[PDB]
Amino acid sequence: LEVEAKLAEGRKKIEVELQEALGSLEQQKEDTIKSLDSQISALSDDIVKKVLP
Amino acid sequence: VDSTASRYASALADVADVTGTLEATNSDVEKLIRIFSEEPVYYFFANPVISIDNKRSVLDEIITTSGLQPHTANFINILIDSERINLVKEILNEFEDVFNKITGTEVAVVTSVVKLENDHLAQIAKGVQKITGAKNVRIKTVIDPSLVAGFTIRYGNEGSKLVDMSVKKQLEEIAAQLE
Amino acid sequence: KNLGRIAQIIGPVLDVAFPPGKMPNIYNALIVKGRDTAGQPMNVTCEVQQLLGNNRVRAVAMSATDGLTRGMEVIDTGAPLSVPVGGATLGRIFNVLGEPVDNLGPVDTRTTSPIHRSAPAFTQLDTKLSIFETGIKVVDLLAPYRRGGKIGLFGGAGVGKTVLIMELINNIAKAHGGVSVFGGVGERTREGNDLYMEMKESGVINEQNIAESKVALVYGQMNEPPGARMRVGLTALTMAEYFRDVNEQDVLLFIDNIFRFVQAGSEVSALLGRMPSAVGYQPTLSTEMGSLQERITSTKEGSITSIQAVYVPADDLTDPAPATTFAHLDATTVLSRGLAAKGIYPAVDPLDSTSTMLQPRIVGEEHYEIAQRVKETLQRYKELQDIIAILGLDELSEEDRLTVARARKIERFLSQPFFVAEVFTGSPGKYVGLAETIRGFQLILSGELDSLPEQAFYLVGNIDEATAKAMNLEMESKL
Amino acid sequence: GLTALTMAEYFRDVNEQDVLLFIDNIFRFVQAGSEVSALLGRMPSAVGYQPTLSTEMGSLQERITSTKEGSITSIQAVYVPADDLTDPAPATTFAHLDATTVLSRGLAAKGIYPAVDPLDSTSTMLQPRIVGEEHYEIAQRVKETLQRYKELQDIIAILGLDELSEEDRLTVARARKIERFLSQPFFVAEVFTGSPGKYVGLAETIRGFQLILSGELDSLPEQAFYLVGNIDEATAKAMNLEMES
Amino acid sequence: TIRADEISKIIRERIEGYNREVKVVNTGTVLQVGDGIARIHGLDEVMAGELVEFEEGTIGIALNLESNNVGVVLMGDGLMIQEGSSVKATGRIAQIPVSEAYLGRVINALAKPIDGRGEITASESRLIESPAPGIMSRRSVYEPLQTGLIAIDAMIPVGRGQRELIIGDRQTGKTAVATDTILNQQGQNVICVYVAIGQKASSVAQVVTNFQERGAMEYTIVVAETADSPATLQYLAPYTGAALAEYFMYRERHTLIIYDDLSKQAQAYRQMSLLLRRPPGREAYPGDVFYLHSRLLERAAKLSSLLGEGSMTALPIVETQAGDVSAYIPTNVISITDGQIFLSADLFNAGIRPAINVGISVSRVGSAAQIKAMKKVAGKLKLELAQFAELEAFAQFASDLDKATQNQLARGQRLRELLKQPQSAPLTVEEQVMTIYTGTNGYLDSLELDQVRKYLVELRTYVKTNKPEFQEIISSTKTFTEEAEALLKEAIQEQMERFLL
Amino acid sequence: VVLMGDGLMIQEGSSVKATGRIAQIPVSEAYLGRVINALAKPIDGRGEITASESRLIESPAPGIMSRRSVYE
Amino acid sequence: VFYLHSRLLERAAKLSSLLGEGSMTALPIVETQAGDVSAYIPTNVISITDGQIFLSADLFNAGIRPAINVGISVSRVGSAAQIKAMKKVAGKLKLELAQFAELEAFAQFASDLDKATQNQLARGQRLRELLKQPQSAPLTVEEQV
Amino acid sequence: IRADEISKIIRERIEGYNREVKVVNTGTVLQVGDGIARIHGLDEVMAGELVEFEEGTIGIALNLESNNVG
Amino acid sequence: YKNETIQFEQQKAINQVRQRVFQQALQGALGTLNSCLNNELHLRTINANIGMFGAMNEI
Ligand SMILES: Nc1ncnc2c1ncn2[C@@H]1O[C@H](COP(=O)(O)OP(=O)(O)OP(=O)(O)O)[C@@H](O)[C@H]1O
Ligand SMILES: [Mg+2]
Repeated sequence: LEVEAKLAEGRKKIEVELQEALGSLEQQKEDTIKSLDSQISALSDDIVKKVLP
Repeated sequence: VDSTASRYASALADVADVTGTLEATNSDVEKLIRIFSEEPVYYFFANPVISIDNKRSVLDEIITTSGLQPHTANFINILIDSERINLVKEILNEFEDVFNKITGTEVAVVTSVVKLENDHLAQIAKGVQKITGAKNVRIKTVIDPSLVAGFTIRYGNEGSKLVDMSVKKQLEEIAAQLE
Repeated sequence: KNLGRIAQIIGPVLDVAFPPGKMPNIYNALIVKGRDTAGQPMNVTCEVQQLLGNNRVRAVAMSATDGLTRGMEVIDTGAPLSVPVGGATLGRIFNVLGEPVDNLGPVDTRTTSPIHRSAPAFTQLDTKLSIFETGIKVVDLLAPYRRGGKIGLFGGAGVGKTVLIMELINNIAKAHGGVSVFGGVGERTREGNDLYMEMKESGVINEQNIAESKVALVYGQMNEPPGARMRVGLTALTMAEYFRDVNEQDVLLFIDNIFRFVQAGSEVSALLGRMPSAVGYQPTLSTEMGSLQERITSTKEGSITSIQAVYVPADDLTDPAPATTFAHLDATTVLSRGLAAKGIYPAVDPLDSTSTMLQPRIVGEEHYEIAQRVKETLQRYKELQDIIAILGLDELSEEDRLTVARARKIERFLSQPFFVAEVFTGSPGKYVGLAETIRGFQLILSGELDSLPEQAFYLVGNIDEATAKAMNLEMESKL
Repeated sequence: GLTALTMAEYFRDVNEQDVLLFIDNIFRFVQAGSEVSALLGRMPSAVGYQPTLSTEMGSLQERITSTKEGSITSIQAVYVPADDLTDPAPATTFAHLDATTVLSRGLAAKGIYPAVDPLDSTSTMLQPRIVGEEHYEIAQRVKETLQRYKELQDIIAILGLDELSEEDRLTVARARKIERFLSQPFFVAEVFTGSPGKYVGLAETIRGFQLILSGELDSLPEQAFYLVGNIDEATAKAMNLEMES
Repeated sequence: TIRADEISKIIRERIEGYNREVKVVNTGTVLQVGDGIARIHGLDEVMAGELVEFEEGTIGIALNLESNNVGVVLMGDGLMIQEGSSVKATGRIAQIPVSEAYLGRVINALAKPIDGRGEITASESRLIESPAPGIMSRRSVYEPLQTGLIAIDAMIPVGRGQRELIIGDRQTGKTAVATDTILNQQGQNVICVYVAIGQKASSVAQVVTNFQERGAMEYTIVVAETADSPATLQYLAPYTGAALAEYFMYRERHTLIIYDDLSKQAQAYRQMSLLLRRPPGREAYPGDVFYLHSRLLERAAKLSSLLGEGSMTALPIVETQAGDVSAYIPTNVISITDGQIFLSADLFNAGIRPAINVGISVSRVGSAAQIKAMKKVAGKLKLELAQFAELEAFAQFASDLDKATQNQLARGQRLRELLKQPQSAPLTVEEQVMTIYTGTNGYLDSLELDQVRKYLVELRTYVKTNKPEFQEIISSTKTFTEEAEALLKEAIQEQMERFLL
Repeated sequence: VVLMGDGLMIQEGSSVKATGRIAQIPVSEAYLGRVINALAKPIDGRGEITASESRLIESPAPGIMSRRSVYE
Repeated sequence: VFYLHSRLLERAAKLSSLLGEGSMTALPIVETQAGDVSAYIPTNVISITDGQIFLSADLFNAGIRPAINVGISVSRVGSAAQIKAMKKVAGKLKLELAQFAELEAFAQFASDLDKATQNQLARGQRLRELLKQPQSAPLTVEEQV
Repeated sequence: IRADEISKIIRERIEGYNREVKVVNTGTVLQVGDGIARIHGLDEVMAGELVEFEEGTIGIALNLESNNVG
Repeated sequence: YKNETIQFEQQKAINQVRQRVFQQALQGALGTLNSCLNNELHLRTINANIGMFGAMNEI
């Protein structure tokens, strides 16, 4: 029981850790999407010079 | 393809080929296609209800004004006797594909936004020929707003085999990145 | 924006010829601008079932094709059948098409959903096997239901199927927050009228203030053409999977009756000219059934749970229609004629009802043991009935004086007062938990309630009520 | 089938030998022919079978006959679909064969192996001028017992044994012993059961059957007969069941 | 998970090093789309069996190269394929991209992941229809494939490379038996593949969830088509599952393939072929129905040592209606598959899970399959059940059971208890050998029938914990040694004494 | 076209004219006691029925809301 | 065919008070071939129709005229249709008849049975005799009561 | 889509359309497969007449269709 | 297992960014092409394409 209940609580703690990590990653991804805009612009220009002959 | 419409058209070409009227017969067959476009004219020949005897008399008058080839006038008379006038349109279209085969010409159809000079076409028509294996190449042109600045040629037995570059590079790039 | 002309009308099957560019794909609805007998326009809705080539589709009419003329304009609607879904749909009898057939005017709904939809994806399903708690003592104990699973009622009429159906409709609204959707596939109009007026008497459909009701009724009649009886299974399904996807409820979808849906499909396939499959059923029978049954599933949001009536043709469980249907079913509930003669309501046969879900790993060890014991005790009593007449209750051994007595008490305990039947019988119904059911059959099978009379267990909800009823009976008897 | 047949036929014709032509399974040959026929567009005559079923079957079968230069002895297994001997493929094949050996499933459920249904199997050679008068008068008298037993089964299935008369009961006891005696362990089947197979010469088989019919072995139990080679084996086996205790 | 800062380098990479090669490609125009089968005008250089790709992304296999058009098996719903739109000849001929990266991914009929976990990377392609190994390139089945169910591994033993049919009525434990076999392959280097044809989507999800929970999705690919999905994909899904299995077969891995059911492939082929108006045969199933499964099941083979001794063990699952095994489909698959496993519904309703009808189940490769400990131990077992089929017969007829019959009948009930197991708790080979041995000798005769299953669980746990020398003998020597036999008994005496108090 | 009679007299090529109406029968109280055929024309040999209203043959059934439970 | 019969059968049912409470009772007659109630037309017409009155020639030669096989015959409307007077009388009758159909096997062996069982067989046979009627002798409701 | 349109036959027909002719003497083989020939011509055969092929085979004209002869 | 979730996440996000970014670049390219030399550069590309086709044919 006691070990089992402890394990269940540990599983909940792991879920909290995992739930939080995903949220942090999502926030980071949003910032990146906001960030490195020049790549976007220049990145856009990117294909253009090589797409055609 | 081997369907009844195709079967009849092939016969018509074979008799022309024997008698060396391939140019002469082809003009008449093109002339027929203008005739049978009209909904009213086609309907009169096609429907079962109008008497067959009346159909021949009208057909004979049509032949005289048209001045069709002696076999070509027969060929329509044969269709009428043997009830297959309901599929004349398929037969006429089918003949053009057969007629190219006999000569050894191949159609290609080449697509651009912008009309192009013969010199580019000459290279393409020579290029399709070697790649085709053709005796001769006959070129068909069409104008399209949608591509970019290139074009696509279609050739083969059908218009099956299409090799293009205009839009396709953009599409390829779109696919390429996702990889 | 696409206009076509009917090329031919052969029975309920239309062929529509479209211009070469603009062209409907399969399952799009077509609207046929027709005229009536007196000459006013009335329009027949179709559904494209084949693409015949040469820019020509083969549609199946959802209404009658008497009076349609070759060459009349057919407006391609560009989508499959859009059906009104939402709060507005509750308490309204609906056609196949989503038109109200109950005479209360237009459904003032701005939301419509197509009926041909893919199933919920493999990512989106919910794995956790949950028992659906109906609040009926027989069903929660002996034939438990999946939440998001399919149920088969093997009942006729006169066994109180409709009251049982209504209790479920009523209970889900009260215990849970969900709704129910009844889809009458090819239902007789007389029993479509009787059911609709039974819902108003039982307060399941609130006539005075409607859309406070608990049911959205969808009726496909028998005199509808055979393409209209297939798609009422999907109209009810689409309206039920609005409450799953948007309102996030726990829905009950009742398809009455599942056979009929299979039959109708077979008729349209035959009308369409397909070569018939084994036993004369359509060749697409495994797929048309699965295209329906796979939308009845429990996602992460909510869950729809279909309790669908099953007819077994020629009493053959190996007929393709029953066989195909049975694979999908998860629990079967057999409504017994013999229990309605005894007077036990609901007349769910506890020995012939089965469930995929009554496994110890699914319902827990304690629930399983009791259910198994109850069936055994009930089973022994059935065997002993011939013996008791011959030897009498005294002549039986002391164990079998008991398992006869306990079986009688158990039989009475299974019967329960319903909310819907309050009008008819006057005694108040009792919603009974799954725990109060399990705790109740322990006290009968452990023998701690051997002293109580048998008519203290009859038409009581909780185990405590039987004891309370028993005490009151003793006091009355003493008086 | 034709390729195999062609090679067999050449040996008989040119090497002038005697050839065995085992085929597994000629039903498949008909079934392949049936599959291709649908592609060919020929209308299907019965079930899905090709219209030229008798002819296709006939052409392959006719070539197999033994001539004055050599001989083909073909033993060919024929699948019977859904245990239905009235299917067109199995039914057409019957005309060609000189001896059919119809194996049963009901005998394989009981475990009598080989599961040869002894009443449905027929041979042309079972005639007194071919097999002699001794073999023939037994093989009838075996089949008369089994046939009688078969008739009895409808009655016994419901009432059971007890009702039968004493004549019927005696035949039933004999029939049961006879069915078991027919069962035989095989040399090939050692990898299944482990019991070594037994080659039973024809003379031994005739002798054993006479004893069972005669009754000298009426006192022995039935499982003394199950899966033994000779009748001597049954007797030796019978003692062990009785001795063991 | 920082993506955005490298995208300006990543986006450039995609454009970088792109050849843009132009080659002639065959294309065709869609004439009509109907009944899962498209007709395409054009394509004068498609090969039979070549994948032709439509505008919508739907993939079709070209099969009827008629003189004027091409018939195309639309792999997928043709619902968005609009008439007149173009097709492209790929030049590839009916291929599944296949690699190691499949393992642990749920997959579609066309081998595109449906588990929502991103793409799957394959260098190499195996054809969907590819020749079975010949008559030379096989060898005889001799390894065991331990299912972990006692009734199978003792009495209907499944070797590696064997086709072994799992046949029975609906809801008789067929999926569980197949699933149990997959669960039990954890130690071994076996790459189990699970093909779910026509089954409930919810049901497939539970199986997939179970594998992840039990950690068996490290070595499994789950090819799931489902009941909703179109007949063509269900028809073609096993061939996809088989194709994946081969990649490991010819790379010297060992493989298990589970086609669940092959009943529902046969109805999806009947749906496909009746819609094509092909003349039906018996039970309206076409004449190609035998050649349908036989192409699939002959690909499962123990390969010879010249090819590396790969194998593919096939467990196809067939549903029968009311236990009719004279039906056209189950009689077709019994004649293919090397031996079958009858799950009878009479035993399943009586609580005899796993409901293996032992009398009725054959394995052709019966005992060259077993290990030496098993062949010795389970030799006793096979006989006792044979006694006990006949002693349960006329048990109530004689009805005053002498102890010659009665103790053999009391032994028998206990023997049946050993065969009982809980779902998805497969046993190790040593446990099975140990368990079979205990039952055969009469050790459990004293115990109450409801005490047998609780005892043995204690005895196995006792033996793993107190006496691990027994596992080392059976795992290394693979023979029921005299040292091993004695070593078990001491635990049995020790364990039995402990159980009493 | 499904003939409501023997088609023996019809000659191929002879014209047929669509009536414009769809399968009515004259219906009245004056039918009570008359043996009539499928087109509601009397065959008992008693003469014309007095009828003033026409009923369609294919009339739609009463709806769900227009009925009542059977109680008589 | 299902649509054709259903279209015709659906037309006749009881109208509401706003339409005048007119009714239309359809009594279709379908003749089954060799008692195959599972053929294609009687399977269609049964599912359309509310009740069924099965007539069996094995009762018709046995003397039970009209040969209504009441065990099989079913009525969906049921006791809504009967008058109040009929409901009380019929209810007792159905139960007694049900008991007799359970004890048809005992009728050969009625001597070796107790009085309760014997009376039920005895009553049941009389009850069966009530049901019999000559052709075109329809009983009024009072006579049925 | 139907037999007797082999495009020898149609061309033979076109050439002789302005004609009258009876082919009743000899008939040309259109198809042969598996025991059965489809014969073009033979407008003088009678139902059941033996017809002899060029190789030397005797066949029976059962179907006298309007295009060809079974 | 929760960490494996993040591993996958880091991949999905990455891919999305890569794609969206590429998509834009595509947009810009399209725009420029729509403005790049109609008969001059258009013609040049046509010729190139043609050349490529020819090369392919030879192979
Ligand atoms: N060995 C077992 N012990 C306990 N329960 C089991 C066992 N095997 C199966 N079950 C349970 O029995 C039920 C039916 O089993 P399962 O789904 O495996 O059968 P099936 O033959 O696959 O039927 P279906 O045709 O529905 O797929 C399931 O709930 C399953 O988990
Ligand atoms: Mg399963």
